[PDB]
Amino acid sequence: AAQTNAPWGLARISSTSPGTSTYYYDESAGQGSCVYVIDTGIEASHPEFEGRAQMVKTYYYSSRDGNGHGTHCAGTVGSRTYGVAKKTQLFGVKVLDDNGSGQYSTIIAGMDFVASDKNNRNCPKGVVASLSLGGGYSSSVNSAAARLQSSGVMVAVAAGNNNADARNYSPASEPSVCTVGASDRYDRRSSFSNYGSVLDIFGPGTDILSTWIGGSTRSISGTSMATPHVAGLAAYLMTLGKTTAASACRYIADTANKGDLSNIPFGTVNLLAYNNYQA
Ligand SMILES: [Ca+2]
Repeated sequence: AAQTNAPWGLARISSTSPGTSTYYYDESAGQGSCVYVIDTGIEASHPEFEGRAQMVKTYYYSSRDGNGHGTHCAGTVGSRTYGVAKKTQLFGVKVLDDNGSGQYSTIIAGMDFVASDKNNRNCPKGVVASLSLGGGYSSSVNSAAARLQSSGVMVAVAAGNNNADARNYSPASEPSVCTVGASDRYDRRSSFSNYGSVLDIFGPGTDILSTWIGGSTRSISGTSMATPHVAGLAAYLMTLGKTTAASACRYIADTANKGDLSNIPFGTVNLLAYNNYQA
């Protein structure tokens, strides 16, 4: 399948070269997979989700996304227009308040929630969790992300936006999960992206168009925006039978575009997520 005039980031993950605007993908489109978006919530009534999104948990007085961030991330995973895996099921877990903040104890609770909750959902092709959030190093936060991965969920996490070594941020620094940095439309590392030996992969993160609250759309930037590209890609590849939750991060790195990014510090991987789709 081909979607013309796609957002650049979707075009980039199905291309060997920058500078194109069509997204090419298998029509299966992540059907039968599930992606948890652990964030500020998801505006499930947004037409772009077509009834495929629902809120399953909140730790606040409401399950609604009063911020936008979670809706944007969810859109990049699985909206009709802006999403990687256009037929995936999206589940929202609201661990961040409407200011975008959350205590680590709540975040941990949300990750353990997903490890259990997947047993209540029909996801025959596999389960992914997308975590566009982080803060200073915490062994307890890393441990929770490791447990979620161990339970059979592909965990994708944002590297962080401090232009620093991700070793000092959590859950970015947990080795067993898939830590995602950000690139721009000219194949440069995004100027804010964290880096370091703990990164596994890069995805599009600068000027990413996706869904927003109030039934709207907007373009924003961050490792938060790269992460759902990789989460969506994992769901898409799992549906195709190419990989599993345990091995999807390694499979994505193995099949990535290699050596095409600039401003990659020495010791950081030069790997850009790629779907390897040949029509
Ligand atoms: Ca890793």
